[PDB]
Amino acid sequence: QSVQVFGRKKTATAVAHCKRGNGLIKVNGRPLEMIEPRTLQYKLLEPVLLLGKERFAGVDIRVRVKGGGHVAQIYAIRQSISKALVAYYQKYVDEASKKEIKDILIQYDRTLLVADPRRCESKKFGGPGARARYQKSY
Amino acid sequence: MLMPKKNRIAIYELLFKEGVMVAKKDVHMPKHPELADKNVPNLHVMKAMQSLKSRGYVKEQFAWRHFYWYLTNEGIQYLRDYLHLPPEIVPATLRRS
Amino acid sequence: VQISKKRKFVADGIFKAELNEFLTRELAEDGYSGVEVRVTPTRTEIIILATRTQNVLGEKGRRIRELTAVVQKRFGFPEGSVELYAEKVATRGLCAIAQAESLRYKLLGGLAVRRACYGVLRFIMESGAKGCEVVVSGKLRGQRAKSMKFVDGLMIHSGDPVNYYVDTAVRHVLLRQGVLGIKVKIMLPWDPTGKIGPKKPLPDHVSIVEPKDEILPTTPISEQK
Amino acid sequence: TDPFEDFEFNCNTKYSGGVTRNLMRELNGG
RNA sequence: AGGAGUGGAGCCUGCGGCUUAAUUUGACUCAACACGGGAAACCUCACCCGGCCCGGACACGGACAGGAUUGACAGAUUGAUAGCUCUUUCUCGAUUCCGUGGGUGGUGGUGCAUGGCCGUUCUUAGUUGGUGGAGCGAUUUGUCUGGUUAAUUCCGAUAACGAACGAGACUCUGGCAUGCUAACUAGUUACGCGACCGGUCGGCGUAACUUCUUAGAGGGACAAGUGGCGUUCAGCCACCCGAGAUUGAGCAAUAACAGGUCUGUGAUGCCCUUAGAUGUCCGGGGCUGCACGCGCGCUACACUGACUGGCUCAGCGUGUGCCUACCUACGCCGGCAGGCGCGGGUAACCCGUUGAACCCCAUUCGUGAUGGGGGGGGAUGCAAUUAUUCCCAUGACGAGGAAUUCCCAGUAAGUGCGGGUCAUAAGCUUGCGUUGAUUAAGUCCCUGCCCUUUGUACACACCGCCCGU
Repeated sequence: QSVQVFGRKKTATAVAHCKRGNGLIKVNGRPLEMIEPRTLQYKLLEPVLLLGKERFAGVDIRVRVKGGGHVAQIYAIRQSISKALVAYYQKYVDEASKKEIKDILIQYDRTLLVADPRRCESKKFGGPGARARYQKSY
Repeated sequence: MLMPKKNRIAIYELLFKEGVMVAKKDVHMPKHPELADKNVPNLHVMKAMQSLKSRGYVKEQFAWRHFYWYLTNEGIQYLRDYLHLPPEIVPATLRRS
Repeated sequence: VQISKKRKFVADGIFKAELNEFLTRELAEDGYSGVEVRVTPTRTEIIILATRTQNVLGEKGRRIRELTAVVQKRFGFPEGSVELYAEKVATRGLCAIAQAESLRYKLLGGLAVRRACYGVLRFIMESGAKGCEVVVSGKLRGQRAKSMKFVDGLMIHSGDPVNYYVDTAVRHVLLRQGVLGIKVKIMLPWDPTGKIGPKKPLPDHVSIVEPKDEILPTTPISEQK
Repeated sequence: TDPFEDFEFNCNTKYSGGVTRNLMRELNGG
């Protein structure tokens, strides 16, 4: 029925619903460049100066975010935006500059199209964490 | 064995009117679970139970904090003789085969 | 009125544990083989089965009524809410307790434990079981408590199927100085599944099929149906 | 009592001779 | 190579002699110390009192049936509260009394006992028949010089061939709805209003025919692709790809340790076990008493940060129980509870979009032991006590006694959320998040286990054997 390929970083999932629009982007009822820690501001800035504003002027994108951690929400918002742009701009108009933009994406960061597979590791008994065991008494 | 005999005959009468009966062993209880609102000392009834099982009339069994009786032809006959029950009573557990 | 699931599952576990311990405490003399419990709407029941069918059913119904009254009066069961159903034996995929009881009550009347081990081993591998182990712990010859374990056949211990190839029973036999405690384990037969052994073929062994012979074509031979 | 495994778990003990004699008596009884 | 790197400083129930009767053991150096899944006056003491019942049935002795635990009131009185010793008095209605042997109260006698399951050698890769070959035989080969592999994992050589358990495959688990099984109760763009006039409210409306986090099927990856190395076989490395080119655990040999558990259990090695007391009935002093004295338990230990809050993020821990009774919306007095109806629910309904943790600091502390951990009371239970469990005070340590401690990618640590006692968490522990890393693609050195060859007068097997005065 629908792809809606979303974006996941660690446990934090952000999905960007993209449709015909003016090119402006919203993240969780909010525009982009007002993040509270404002240390990963450029991390969210990345896609816009990576691909160019001339491609971000005809699509309305809404981003929903959920998942713990300050940074974990990031690295998925931008991934979701990028992959939603790929999906929408591929299914309708053209494939050559599609190859162009996906290649630019790949050479900058492969994570923008494909998600991070690796996640947390379960803890086993006999220690504080997963691999670490307790101190042996001697 | 130091329970006044009225409770003894009452317990025997309810035993034969019902058949077997259950036993919970504990001294910290205020009132018996099934025999509530009577204030019956548990220690005396416990001594009565271990005496009748030591007297050799119901097969003594210690089963993990919760005790039951062992009914048989000999046990029923001895209870009939000991409580002098009329020669017309039959337990309700043997109804309709 | 509504109740959760985990708590009543644990309560049913309590009831199962008590009933089974009481069963293994008493009924070990009369040759019972397989005992279970079942549920009907607002109704609980206990079922038993053995080679000695009517013997386990009892004489004068004394066992039935006595134990049913015991469970009824102990487990808060309203009167009449327990009954006994009936069944029958499918095959010999669960044949340990018959020979175990035979050896036990031969030894109780006077019999060497290892002669019984020989007999139980030979009957079990005549029945078709894959392998059997009998560990008698205690003193058999001398005051050193050696855990005399007798094995025969194959015993796997590693893998997902290994969850469902073990049967176990426990008993004891009496010497005056000490007790010989006999645990009996049996490996379950995959081949006589009886719908209990996995229908699926053994994982590692790629169950191959014999090819079919046919004439290699040389001249076209056509048939009309 | 079975001579066959009596010999199999007594041949090192005090009763080696008796169980050996019994086992040979079972094997050839004449 | 490297992070805590412990113990260094006050910092668990257990803990060594432990003065008194006692602050003892039932485990004793990878097999004693989060040990019997203990928030210690108890069931959160076994060593302690005395009132609390004196378990005796089974041949029979005593007046050859009334020898009273069960009955409290200013003098008796090892608590006046026991009819337990004052000349004194008593609450059932046949059953207290003493005895070869039985009964047991099993926290106190042993474990150099198994009711059976555990732990372990050991998760290192080992173990074993059959038939055949060698040997008089015990035995040996198969099970190996070699390469390879996490692996006795394969290939290869090959008097061995063919098999079995173990390894592996197998199960679950993050990657897997890029398509299919389809509930507003958790979420799902469309639907004039609210907002300034065309763009944010999770409070509302196509009953949208489920992409999300809710999951049954199905799929995907295999050293098949390429290049290279290899005795060019098993295989190994890199690269292109792909969500993933090794994710974690689960199951885990044959045989044994003279291991733990009878303290999970009335079967079981037992002199006081003739019901003379460890609890029945009391809980006082303490394992909270002090000296190297064995115990991860030690948050924090300061300008990386302590203050105050402007602040912005899934635990996927779970939280209303047949003889169950312990999980504040709507308004307020308050430093907590305390509540007056009142914690929305037997649960994805009610806690909820469970705003808990490094953060743009929202006054201060620009180099120092300092702002940096830091004795009375108002009130869960029968009793705050050496503050077990809230209010004001009289603020060692320098990266730290010589220190048989873990760890190689979501991992060490920090921090946070909870579950074990639940009368309200746990200083530990068990699960889960968040922040999140520097060296490695190696080797036997110093540590352990294993294999081959070799020697042996050892076989109880070097903690052996043995010679001499």
